[PDB]
Amino acid sequence: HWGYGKHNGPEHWHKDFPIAKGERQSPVDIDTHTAKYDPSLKPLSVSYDQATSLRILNNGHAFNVEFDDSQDKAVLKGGPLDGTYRLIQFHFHWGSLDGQGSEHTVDKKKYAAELHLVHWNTKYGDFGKAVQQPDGLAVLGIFLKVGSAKPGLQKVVDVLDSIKTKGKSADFTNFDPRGLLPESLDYWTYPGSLTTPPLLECVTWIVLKEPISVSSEQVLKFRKLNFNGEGEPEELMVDNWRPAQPLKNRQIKASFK
Ligand SMILES: CC(C)C(=O)Nc1nnc(S(N)(=O)=O)s1
Ligand SMILES: CC(C)C(=O)Nc1nnc(S(N)(=O)=O)s1
Ligand SMILES: [Zn+2]
Repeated sequence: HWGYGKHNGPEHWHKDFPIAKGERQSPVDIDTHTAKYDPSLKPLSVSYDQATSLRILNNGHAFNVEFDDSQDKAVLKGGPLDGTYRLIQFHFHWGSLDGQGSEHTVDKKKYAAELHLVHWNTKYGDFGKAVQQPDGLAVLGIFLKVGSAKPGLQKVVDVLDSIKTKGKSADFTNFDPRGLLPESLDYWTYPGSLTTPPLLECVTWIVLKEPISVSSEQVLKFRKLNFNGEGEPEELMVDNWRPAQPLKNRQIKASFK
């Protein structure tokens, strides 16, 4: 089964998921000088005030904070998007060391981690149908650098001890994802894919320019999670990131000059 190890990591995924070598794969390097400002791009509309978190799950690849997506409670609109995209979950990708961990890079720079807030286009009714469509998902990507603590992340950090191993979940209600955003909503956007199998080419990527700061202690706690299930040899959940993929016939657009 796919993972992030030497024998099942990103270089192997194409054997089970040939789209891994497709025309709109993610992540990519964001070459800031080549991205073009698009004055027709609208400000992002992030409406998370009514978000209803439910649960946090270690799925053996990352941890997912899941939301009630049975109504328009937490939605992403505007920016490059047509229509309304409902928040379903967020998760992170992170490194074994502070110098790596992000999936997208900025002028080849790797951040310590990257947050993905996953949303699906409500015109397709459910996430499973949305992933079959070229405009099915909008993923809001936010870089993490190590510095000051992010207070809004701490409730996530503190529950990780209860979901150490693959398949463990915990109740995770009343978490406000607004506490994970940076000040600015300036962004880059391009058409891409899920960065994990099945690697479907269904994502409008919206990557914020401003990283959030998290403390070394916060990211250290991410690195104490396990890829393995309970009672199996311990494999630290680190370096669960896919490297940058060829941009191919795509232009990255910037919302800002
Ligand atoms: C892309 C594929 C493997 C996939 O993940 N499909 C899902 N369909 N519903 C989901 S759920 N429980 O988050 O709402 S995931
Ligand atoms: C579980 C389901 C709802 C889901 O969200 N699946 C994703 N698989 N890769 C994603 S990513 N790293 O491109 O944001 S999200
Ligand atoms: Zn992700």
